Amino acid sequence: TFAAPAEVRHFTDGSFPAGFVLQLFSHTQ
Amino acid sequence: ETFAAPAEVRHFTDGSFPAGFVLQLFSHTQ
Amino acid sequence: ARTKQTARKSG
Amino acid sequence: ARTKQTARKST
Amino acid sequence: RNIVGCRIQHGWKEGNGPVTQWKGTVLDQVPVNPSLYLIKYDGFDCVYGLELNKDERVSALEVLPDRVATSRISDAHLADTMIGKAVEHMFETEDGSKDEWRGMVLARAPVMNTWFYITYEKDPVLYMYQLLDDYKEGDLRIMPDSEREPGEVVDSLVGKQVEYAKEDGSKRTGMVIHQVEAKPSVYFIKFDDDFHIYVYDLVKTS
Amino acid sequence: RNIVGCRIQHGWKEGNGPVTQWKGTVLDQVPVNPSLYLIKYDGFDCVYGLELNKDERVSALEVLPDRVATSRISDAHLADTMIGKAVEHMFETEDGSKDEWRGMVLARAPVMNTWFYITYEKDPVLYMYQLLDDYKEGDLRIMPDREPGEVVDSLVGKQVEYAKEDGSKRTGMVIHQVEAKPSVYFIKFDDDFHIYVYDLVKTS
Ligand SMILES: [Cl-]
Ligand SMILES: [Cl-]
Ligand SMILES: [Cl-]
Repeated sequence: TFAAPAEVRHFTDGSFPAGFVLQLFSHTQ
Repeated sequence: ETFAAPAEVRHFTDGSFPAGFVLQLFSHTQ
Repeated sequence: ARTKQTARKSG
Repeated sequence: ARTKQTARKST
Repeated sequence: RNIVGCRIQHGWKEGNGPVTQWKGTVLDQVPVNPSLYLIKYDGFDCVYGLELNKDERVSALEVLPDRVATSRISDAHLADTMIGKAVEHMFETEDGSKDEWRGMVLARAPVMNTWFYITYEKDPVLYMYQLLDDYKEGDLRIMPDSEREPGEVVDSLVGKQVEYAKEDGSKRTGMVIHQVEAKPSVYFIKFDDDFHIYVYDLVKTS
Repeated sequence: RNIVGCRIQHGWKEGNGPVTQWKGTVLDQVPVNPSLYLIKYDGFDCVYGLELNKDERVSALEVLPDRVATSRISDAHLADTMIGKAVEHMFETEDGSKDEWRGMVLARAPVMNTWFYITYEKDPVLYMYQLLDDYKEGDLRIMPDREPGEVVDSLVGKQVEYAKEDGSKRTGMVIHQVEAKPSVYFIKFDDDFHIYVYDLVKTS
């Protein structure tokens, strides 16, 4: 059963911005 | 024979162009 | 109030 | 002081 | 034919089950992947992302003649007020108990003018509801907010292909399909392996 | 392959002439027709609408490694003040005298952050210029100021039809409604690569 990642921090072209992370809206705070 | 945009547009292919209006090119006589 | 029963299709 | 010579490509 | 803003009907096959018939409304054609459509299915509140002309589970797709309903928004200022805000959205359970879900109102939905895009801290996928009705019934609390925004500083993420590793270590992919106008650090991702739209916050870590 | 916000180079063949290379900046991908891109070509101020992957005149399309320049807006309030206003925009002619063109500033351009979308009463196509520079140089006058575009069901995405004097039917698409001026619309005609600006006018 698909599970979305809590964090996304990579793009296939290696350009994900330094100093940031994408957090799923359910991520701990 | 250079393209010339129509001064007015008042039809849609689906027949839904709104009654009581016209689209006028910004150069339309004013 | 609304219910979550309509949130997603069953499958 | 812009000119229209840069408005559109030549063709 | 452009199918955005149309009502559609198609067959669906879940696993090795029977072909089932579904009706819905096509909300959007994603610019960064024009094979991908966003659909609201009749009777269900989740937004589905499907490559309607490529997905092997979709058959017998037809455009229905019936027009999408257009009702006047009852309180336009209220609609504008809730966009981008944190909310507490009240639902009820089978024993009649009240079950508050924390979330955020993201935007007016396209095509279906009285519906709003919303997501939830404990269910981080895209939903749509006629929230002015919930609000007038007392079932929606709008919370106040608490240029240097992460989504304003970084180069555009929209149309980037994301990569992530499963627990088993294999690579999976997806696409950043949208940046929220009202909340520029909030993004929608559509994963190649699923038909929900997931909502992510761009957070500064250093 | 998302090319919005990229610099690009491609060949172009005009009529039966040589293939010529052109460089430009991809500003936008039109939501109602994602095959249609809006491009600013280097050196030229007109916005071009091209279906870059479908147009038989386009060859050898490549994304350039160079990043689009960003500068901070010099006067952010002035940028906001100009949007949706009528203007008199001064251009100089070959004898050095200035010719005022009446027009309207429509919006901030996407991608190219100091550029503004503008059109003209006597040339009703989409242009873009760094109008804060014109303003500071003394070459831009900003004029002072139920809407049809609020009354009608959305026109954006509709396919237009018209016939010329010779009676053939031609088509195009309503690609945009101006946020600042909701009775102003952009049309891209299937037979041309400019973006045309139209007013929605009540006639009855
Ligand atoms: Cl890394
Ligand atoms: Cl949005
Ligand atoms: Cl606009």
